[PDB]
Amino acid sequence: PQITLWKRPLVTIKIGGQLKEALLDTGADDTVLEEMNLPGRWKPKMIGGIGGFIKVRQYDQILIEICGHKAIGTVLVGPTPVNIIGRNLLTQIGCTLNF
Amino acid sequence: PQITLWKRPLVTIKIGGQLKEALLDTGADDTVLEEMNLPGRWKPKMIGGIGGFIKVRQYDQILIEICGHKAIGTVLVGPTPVNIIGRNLLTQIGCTLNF
Ligand SMILES: CCOP(=O)(COc1ccc(C[C@H](NC(=O)O[C@H]2CO[C@H]3OCC[C@H]32)[C@H](O)CN(CC(C)C)S(=O)(=O)c2ccc3ncsc3c2)cc1)OCC
Repeated sequence: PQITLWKRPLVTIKIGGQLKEALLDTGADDTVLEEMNLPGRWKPKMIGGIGGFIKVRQYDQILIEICGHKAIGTVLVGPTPVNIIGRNLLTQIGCTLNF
Repeated sequence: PQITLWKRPLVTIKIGGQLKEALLDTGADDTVLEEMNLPGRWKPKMIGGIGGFIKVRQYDQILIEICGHKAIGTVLVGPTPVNIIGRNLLTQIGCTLNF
């Protein structure tokens, strides 16, 4: 669909079998979700944002559905203020910006 | 234009008489720019993201040209790691997300 930006671009995602709300974020290289239990192995990682660096759990090759579009890729889990879908998954669902 | 997300969506902008590179960021409510000495009045503000908050100066009714499309609105100036064009200005150039 065509999503305008007068409101935050929030969508429903399905991950690890559960529904969550997340922000489509073209300024995020990577997808970062709030603390959650995810099955699978993970490794410690660091990511930086506007205010500094945080510690996250990096889960590779995770299935995630974004408005009924399937993606499989890296998901970082940590103390982000909001669930954000980054370019690593936006590219998989074919998202582009247009003006 | 159409902007794919394989790479960070960086574009040229014109602000306060100067040219800069900035990120088109649907996850940003507001527009945040690297330190610059813009004329006029401003108000202090704190904006938060991953890693915490930064202190910024809020300037009102600032004109920015984004790839030829003009916008007028609030601009926040502070020690951000990158120039970020947020939804408050993206809406004005009619930028949408499409997948
Ligand atoms: C030189 C680089 O240095 P650097 O690496 C960090 O650079 C950066 C810093 C910030 C951004 C933009 C943000 N991206 C992000 O955090 O993405 C992370 C996940 O994927 C990775 O890729 C890029 C970073 C990693 C988001 O799009 C927008 N944010 C909000 C969301 C909800 C969190 S916002 O900026 O916090 C923001 C903007 C306006 C606003 N108005 C009111 S609130 C408010 C909050 C891109 C790059 O670390 C230095 C220590």
